[PDB]
Amino acid sequence: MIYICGECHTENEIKSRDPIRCRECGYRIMYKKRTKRLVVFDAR
Amino acid sequence: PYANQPTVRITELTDENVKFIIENTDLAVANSIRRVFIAEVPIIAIDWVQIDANSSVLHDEFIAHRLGLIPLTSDDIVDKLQYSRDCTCEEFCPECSVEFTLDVRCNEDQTRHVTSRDLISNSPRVIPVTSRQDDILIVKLRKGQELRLRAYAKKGFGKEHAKWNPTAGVAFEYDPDNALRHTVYPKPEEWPKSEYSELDEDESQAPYDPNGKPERFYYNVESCGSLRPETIVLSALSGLKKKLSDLQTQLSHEIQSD
Amino acid sequence: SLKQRLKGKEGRVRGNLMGKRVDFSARTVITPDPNLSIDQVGVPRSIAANMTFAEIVTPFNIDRLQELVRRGNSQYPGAKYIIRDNGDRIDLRFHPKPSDLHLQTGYKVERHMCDGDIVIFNRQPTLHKMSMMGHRVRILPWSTFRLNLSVTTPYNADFDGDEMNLHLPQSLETRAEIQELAMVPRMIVTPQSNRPVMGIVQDTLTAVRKFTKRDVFLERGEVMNLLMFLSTWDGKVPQPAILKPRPLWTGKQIFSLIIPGHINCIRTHSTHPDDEDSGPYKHISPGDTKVVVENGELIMGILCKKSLGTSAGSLVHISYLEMGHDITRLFYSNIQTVINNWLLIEGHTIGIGDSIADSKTYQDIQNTIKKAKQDVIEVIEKAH
Amino acid sequence: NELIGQTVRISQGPYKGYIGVVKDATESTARVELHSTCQTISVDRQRLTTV
Amino acid sequence: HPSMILGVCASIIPFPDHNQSPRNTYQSAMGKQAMGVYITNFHVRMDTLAHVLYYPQKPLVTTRSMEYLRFRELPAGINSIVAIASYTGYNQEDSVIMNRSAVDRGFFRSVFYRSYKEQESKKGFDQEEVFEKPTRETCQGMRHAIYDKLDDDGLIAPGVRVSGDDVIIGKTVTLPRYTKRDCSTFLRTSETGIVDQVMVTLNQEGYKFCKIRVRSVRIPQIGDKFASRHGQKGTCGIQYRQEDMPFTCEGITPDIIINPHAIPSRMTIGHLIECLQGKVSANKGEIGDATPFNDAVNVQKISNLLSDYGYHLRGNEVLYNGFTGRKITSQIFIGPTYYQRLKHMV
Amino acid sequence: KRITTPYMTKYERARVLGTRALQIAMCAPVMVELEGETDPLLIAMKELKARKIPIIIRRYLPDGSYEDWGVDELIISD
Amino acid sequence: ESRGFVENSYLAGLTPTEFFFHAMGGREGLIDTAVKTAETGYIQRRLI
Amino acid sequence: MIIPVRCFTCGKIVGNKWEAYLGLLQAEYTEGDALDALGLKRYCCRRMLLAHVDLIEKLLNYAPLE
Amino acid sequence: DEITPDLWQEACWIVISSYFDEKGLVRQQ
Amino acid sequence: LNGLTDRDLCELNECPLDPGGYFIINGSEKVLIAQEKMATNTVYVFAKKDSKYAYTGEC
Amino acid sequence: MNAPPAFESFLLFEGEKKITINKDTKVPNACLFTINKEDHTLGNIIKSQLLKDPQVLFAGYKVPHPLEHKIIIRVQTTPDYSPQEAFTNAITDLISELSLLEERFRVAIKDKQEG
RNA sequence: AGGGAACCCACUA
Ligand SMILES: [Mg+2]
Ligand SMILES: [Zn+2]
Ligand SMILES: [Zn+2]
Ligand SMILES: [Zn+2]
Repeated sequence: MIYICGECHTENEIKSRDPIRCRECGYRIMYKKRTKRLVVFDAR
Repeated sequence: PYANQPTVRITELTDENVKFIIENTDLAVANSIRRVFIAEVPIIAIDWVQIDANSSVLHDEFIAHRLGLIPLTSDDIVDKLQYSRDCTCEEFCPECSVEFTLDVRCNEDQTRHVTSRDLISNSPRVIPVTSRQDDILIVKLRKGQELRLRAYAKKGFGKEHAKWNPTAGVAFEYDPDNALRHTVYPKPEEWPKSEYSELDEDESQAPYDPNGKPERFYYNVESCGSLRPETIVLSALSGLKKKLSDLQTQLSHEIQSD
Repeated sequence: SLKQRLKGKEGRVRGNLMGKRVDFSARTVITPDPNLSIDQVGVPRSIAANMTFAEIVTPFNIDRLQELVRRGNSQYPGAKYIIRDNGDRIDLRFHPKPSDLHLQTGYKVERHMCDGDIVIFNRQPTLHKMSMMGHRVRILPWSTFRLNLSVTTPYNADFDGDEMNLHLPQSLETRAEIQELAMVPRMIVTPQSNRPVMGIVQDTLTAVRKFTKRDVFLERGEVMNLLMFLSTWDGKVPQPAILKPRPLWTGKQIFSLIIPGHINCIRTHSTHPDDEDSGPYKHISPGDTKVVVENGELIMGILCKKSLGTSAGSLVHISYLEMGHDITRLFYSNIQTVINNWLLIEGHTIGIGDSIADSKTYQDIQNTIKKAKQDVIEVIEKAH
Repeated sequence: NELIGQTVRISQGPYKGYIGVVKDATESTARVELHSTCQTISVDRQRLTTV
Repeated sequence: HPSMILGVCASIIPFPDHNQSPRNTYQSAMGKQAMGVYITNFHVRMDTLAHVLYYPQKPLVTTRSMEYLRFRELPAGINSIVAIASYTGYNQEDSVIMNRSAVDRGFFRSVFYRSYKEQESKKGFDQEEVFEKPTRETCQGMRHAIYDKLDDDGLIAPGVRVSGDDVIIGKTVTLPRYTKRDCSTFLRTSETGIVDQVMVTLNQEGYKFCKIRVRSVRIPQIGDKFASRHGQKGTCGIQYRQEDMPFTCEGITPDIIINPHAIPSRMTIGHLIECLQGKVSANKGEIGDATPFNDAVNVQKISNLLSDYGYHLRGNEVLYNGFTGRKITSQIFIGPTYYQRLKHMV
Repeated sequence: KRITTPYMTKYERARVLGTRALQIAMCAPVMVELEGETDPLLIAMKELKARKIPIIIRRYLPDGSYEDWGVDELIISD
Repeated sequence: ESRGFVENSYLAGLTPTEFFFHAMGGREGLIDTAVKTAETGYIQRRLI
Repeated sequence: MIIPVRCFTCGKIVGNKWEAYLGLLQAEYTEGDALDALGLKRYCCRRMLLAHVDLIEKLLNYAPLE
Repeated sequence: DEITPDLWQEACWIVISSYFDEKGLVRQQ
Repeated sequence: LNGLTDRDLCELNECPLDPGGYFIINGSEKVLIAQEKMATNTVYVFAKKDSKYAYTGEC
Repeated sequence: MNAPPAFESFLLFEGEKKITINKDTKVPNACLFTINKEDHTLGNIIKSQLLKDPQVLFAGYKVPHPLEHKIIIRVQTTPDYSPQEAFTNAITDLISELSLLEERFRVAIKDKQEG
């Protein structure tokens, strides 16, 4: 799974049961990437 | 045979404006034409958006909403275009929709204005109106922000959504001197005269007409850009005639059914 | 402790026995609807698709209930449960086997709320017995409860954010007693003050005052448009009050068509002069301020809250006491529907120019205020 | 059911082009929770194609 | 300055000394419920309830204390074209008729953000809550929902569209062949929307802890509460399209129609003066000054300024019926008034 | 020798209509001829208008005694 | 003017002393409602 | 946050006029003269540019997560 | 010399501004 | 955030228009409402509500 | 949540009928035309064009509810003339008038463009 | 096909 770091904005690939921490800067607030599922809006 | 015999006088015709006068018709006919101007003239507007990437500060439904309100040049194409519901295609095709794409990434340190110029259509006829004045600003991008989306613009009219309304301002009026007393002014001297008033400056109202009826109607139809302002009126008359023709066909079927 | 469990307004007796949470109840924001009758409530489809009524299967209605069962819970005009004779339930939300969709006589089908269902409809605080009234359900496609504008006066409700509750009677006995005891037309007149609880209100009152003035004349198309909204119209256009030069009907003729039966009533307008009844023009009013309804026809007079409001002896009160609750409900609905559509022609506004007096009037106001301040100064000097 | 949880596109009728997710499906009709609106519509499966 | 006796929420009221005082109190109450942009960094914050208007506008008619409240930098409301008319009877008893075409064009449209927090706690050896995607035979108590929305970490991704029967966080606790039971969290019933952001971190105790923001677009409905800056609150009674609304001789239809009966008992004359001053400011290009105690601004000056722009000086216009095209007999008071969308949606 | 009112009260009308509607929904024989009616309440209403409801109202006096009034014996008012 | 007679109209606008005195007067109605609801409701409950 | 594409009341395009309005105001135009120079004649369109608060400039000060 | 009345209305809202440049609105906290 | 400019506040994803004046307790923003009270060290003379005391001082 | 779809104002669903004629028995030679998925745009012109007919004794239209999309046109004619014939003649005259208006609009537009 | 209680605060009519 790919988590974008909060402050350095670099993608981190971590597995399950691993602590949340950035590989580069050590910052531990990370966000999920946008989904690859097909998103569709009526332009309304 | 009680049909009216209405006459037309075009007083002004520019690329965004028709000022015309319809005489010798009814108020109901004039108002129905005015309502069809807003609600029943079909144009082409974006109604299907998928967003592959949106790193902007505006969310995805925000961008889709702003894309739907961008007018597209629907002249001579919306007539030969099918409705998506009435089309036999599975998802979309050139017979019922126009495909737009957008792929803008900001890689510079100044703000990138993603405008309607960045909307790229596969149909050379149906383009954003400002791409044919500045361009309609969709979003602003900071460095590292991206907007990548694919849209389909179908045909529809203003009765469904206001993005398919082809007009900006339908100015409509009749009896500019209040001869019919349809409105009653408490102080007639306090009221400004209209553009079409035929009164001298000392008068405030026309003398009351007891036998009069609304018989002359002044229009200023202003186009948002999708159609030429005369094309809006011609398509409105055609659409109202088509609605009455379909109603007469169903009425004939109902009469012969009984 | 146990005493704390029992005592208080949140205790067992008052919080769980004298009043308690109930099933089959909805609550949402109320919005106006002048196109309903007084005994109707507009109900959102999501509330109606969620709240159910158990209908006993009979050979009279087995086919309709079978169709409702076949539609299921997903599509709205359908059903949620099937209760057999022995009492076990078949849930139609889990798309069960078609052997479970079999309906016999004696079963119960918990169908969704439909048009015409009787409900008790309520606003807190429930101060008197017109605060919980029976309404007929009308399904309307948006997320609000909808009420006739006359019914807002017994409920003490407006539409600035009021939420109201809707309880669905679950049996035929309770539905029947709500229909025979607590319907809105049956609750028009209170026993508290022997006067109606609801009258014509707001826009309908202002435009019926503006409508029954003496100089209100309607042309042929306007009269036909107004007669389109008169549900008790017998279908014949009356002879106009003026035939030549132009055929013109007055608003009194149209309201005489609205007035039901042969109501006889005498009221006065709010601007009726005190000296007129002792003058020479008492039966021919110069200002059209004595309201005379005779043989169900508005002979003369401008209607207002003194005639169409909640006061005793009014037109709606006499209409109730002479014609009955059903005819009075039709009277309320017809007044609202005809008047609100004439108000599209006449219109009614308020502006900053209605808050401005004449310059001489402002001078008189200033002179009166200055004289009063001088008088207060003189009284102060006398007391000092 | 093999349609529940599958993303789907309405291909016929007045909802054509809308993308949704089938919350509940039967042999005749399916409840399609629409991505574009705040509602779950009920549409027959002959008007549906699987993305 | 004598207008400095007012607080934060009473300093946005235009002409508050032309209103009755309880209506100033009511607006001060309802200025806190008005939806705009509550703070600039709203995209980072996992507020449990957030409301952001799409197009908040600064008022055309402001007070001079609003410069220090930063109301023109974080505004809450839109300048509506309000006509005070009795149209079809759907605005009676504190009710509002909005324009459906305007609402389609983005009028008072907002987003509502929910945040859901969940901790991946470890309560001894036996109880161990774990963020994972539940499996139908491993987990007991799975709620017959679509668990395929989640990823392999048990957390949904941003962009996935969700409703009240959908899981957003998959959390399973070990049970002391059912080795664990599902203790996942779902959206609230009758809620919906699209997952906007998913944030994963460690809490103070060092366990995994996630916050999920889901946005739902709120289009103004029948029943949504709208208030002017004068204590004139009301729900949307009905929405008509642009061809159904009444219109001026130049084609201007009101965005909002309110009842004339909301004025006289309430005596909110500052509402009418705000409409007049907004008309003058829009036709002039200025921003109207509505500082409470100002002798340089009265009704007659605004009326003369309005009559200088080819309008009736008292703000009335001849509207035509949207349905039939006939002139409405009574001329209608129409002008720009600052309206606010309150959080009380239906 | 019956001292109670000869009119059916509104509560008696409501309960008789509800009980007869429940009986008709539970497939009781109908004492009146019906022309295309499905709702048991409308059938009970017509059966009350025809003085054909087979129900006896037992009215309790405060001393403990009662009077049995047939529905056909009482005057239907509203 | 000192003891709270507002000599202006709502159209003319209130002077600051008149504004504060009108606020003092209008606060009384809100207090009267908010403290009379409880006593009135208790009276109604005992009456019932 | 950003200038609306359409005027709410009538539907005139006002989304292509915000940067031109800012450039005209930078050219020492009065706001009424700037609105007159942009073709905004109805006061419903003039309030769209007059009352607009460009919050997207303040939103673009924060760094993107990507 | 002193502030004329015609110059007064723009003067007071200057000094009020100088207040809110200095104190702000949450200075008491 | 003391003395930081608007750019420095925006680098920290903090709003320059945020006035502060609150605490962050367990991630929740808590504001302290100013509680009013009688002033201390001052002599106040009241009339008690028909009690055994006609007048009472208080400090 | 309870938002009707935007196409429901003008699209007939399956099993819905465009126009239904019901002869009301209150007065002779009167009919009610219930037209689904229509609004004031057609009701007003049909009512006015029927009012232009001297053989029509009553012509009116109404929308029973603005939240529904249904037009009721009540037409009463003279006994030697049917309401269905009056409705057909009104629609025919409206179509002829609109075609004449469209052709004269094209002529006037060509005159304005050419000079 | 449904594992919380209590208290506090804010608010709606
Ligand atoms: Mg209320
Ligand atoms: Zn990092
Ligand atoms: Zn196609
Ligand atoms: Zn505009």
